[PDB]
Amino acid sequence: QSVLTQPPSVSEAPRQTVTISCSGNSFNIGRYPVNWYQQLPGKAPKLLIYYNNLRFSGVSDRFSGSKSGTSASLAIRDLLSEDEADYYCSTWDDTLKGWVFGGGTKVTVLGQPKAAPSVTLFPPSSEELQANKATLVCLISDFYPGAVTVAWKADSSPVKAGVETTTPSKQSNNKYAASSYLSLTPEQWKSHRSYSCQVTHEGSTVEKTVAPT
Amino acid sequence: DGQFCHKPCPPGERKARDCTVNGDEPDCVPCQEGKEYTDKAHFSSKCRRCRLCDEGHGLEVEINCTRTQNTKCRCKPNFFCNSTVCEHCDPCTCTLTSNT
Amino acid sequence: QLQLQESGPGLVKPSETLSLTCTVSGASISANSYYGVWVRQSPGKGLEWVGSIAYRGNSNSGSTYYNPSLKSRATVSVDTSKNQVSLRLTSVTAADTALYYCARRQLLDDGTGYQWAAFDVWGQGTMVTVSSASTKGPSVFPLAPSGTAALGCLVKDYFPEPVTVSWNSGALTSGVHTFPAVLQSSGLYSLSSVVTVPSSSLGTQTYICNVNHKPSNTKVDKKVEPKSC
Ligand SMILES: [Cl-]
Repeated sequence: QSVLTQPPSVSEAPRQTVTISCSGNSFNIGRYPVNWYQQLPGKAPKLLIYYNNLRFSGVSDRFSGSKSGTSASLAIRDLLSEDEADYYCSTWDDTLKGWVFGGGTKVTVLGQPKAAPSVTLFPPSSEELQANKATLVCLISDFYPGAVTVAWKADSSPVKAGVETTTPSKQSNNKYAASSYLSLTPEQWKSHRSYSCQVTHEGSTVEKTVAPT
Repeated sequence: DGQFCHKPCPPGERKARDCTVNGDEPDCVPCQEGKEYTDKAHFSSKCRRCRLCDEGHGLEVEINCTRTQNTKCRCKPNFFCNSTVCEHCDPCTCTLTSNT
Repeated sequence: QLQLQESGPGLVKPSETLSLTCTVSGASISANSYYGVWVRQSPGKGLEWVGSIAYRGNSNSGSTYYNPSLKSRATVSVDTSKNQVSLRLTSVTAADTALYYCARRQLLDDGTGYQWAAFDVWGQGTMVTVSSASTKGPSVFPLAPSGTAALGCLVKDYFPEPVTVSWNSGALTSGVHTFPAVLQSSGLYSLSSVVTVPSSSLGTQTYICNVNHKPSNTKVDKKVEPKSC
């Protein structure tokens, strides 16, 4: 994880307000001012707020920033569709001796009801196992807003090696889907009791499980 | 100024000297407690001078300057000020911030 | 005023050196001083500062400072006659794949004597992929469905992009979603395609994913049928 912690996603209806937190420790935000960057879909980051609370040239007064202790905050009021973007906080960290950024927060201006994802977890095909390979495929669909967090386990052991996950993509029906893969050896696949794909969306997690048996 | 500093100094400190393009980056050194301060991180080689609480202005010190916090003044006993900022206080004609 | 533009090769091989250029327009980086940085972003991920140069035009020299996590693999330099800042990254691996941005660091006033640093002007970004791969057609494996059910095809280990998928030769479109590809640490891509169909159909209707990969001149039709247990 980044040394600055941001929520992956915030959202609200048009004209409402969202707030994005960015928390650090005594060696970064606890000592240094925070800047915020806005990155529109398909564009580069641009400077939004600097020195905790100053708006950069061109920036709407609907954006405001603050800082307290080891946390900083960005608030966007009177939301418009054009505000949909990823927002990054940034400061200096004295432990790492360099510039650091939060993990980024996607803002969604709700255009439809929130929807929980359907999750389907496919085990390795017999064909792939015959080729001496194994891939678990966790497919995630029909959710909104378009942000999920995927975590894999082998029995009770978190697995990060061999995991690849896509950024959510819009479906034909205007909801989102995403995919995540766990690459394993046949030996790994058959030597654990079960594997699970856990998907967190809007702060609740559902789990699907598969077993070699 | 700090254009050639790569690393900031935290509140209470300052660059030992100006950064330059060829010199080893100067270390941070502490402001003189009671004399100078920096309440915010910065890339400069200067601290800021602690303000005074002048009696002739009807002021006295409420909190002494610290390396990270400029002196805090208040009205003297029997003086008051209305505004949130008070270049000076006048004699009660009453809280230190109110008149009776 | 100031504008920045990155450029470089989009594909680099592991162990090899990655080189990028950042071209400054609308001002001269040798007129006074110029503080340049590089910041990268792995696809779909967050931002990471790479390194910096503080450059003084009148002595034609700058000092550099790098992110320690790059273990000295990064160097930044200036070519004043071209108004360019450059990045060089040695011994690259899959983990070095990213969108590379250049930007200016400016000390900005707060209006009360104080200044703080921010990256106030950014380039558009250049994408860099690190992979040892040669052209290679995919292996296709069925994702077998276990009152609706999801079934799909896994398209494993190909290079380069792109692959296209249709189902039943394009007759089947409702409920179909084909995902973007992931790039694996092996330097090969995979993607999946999925469709939700009525569980009652699995017996009668046949489902075939047609996978094309023009670069390798391969084309695979995979029938996807109910798991035999
Ligand atoms: Cl601050």
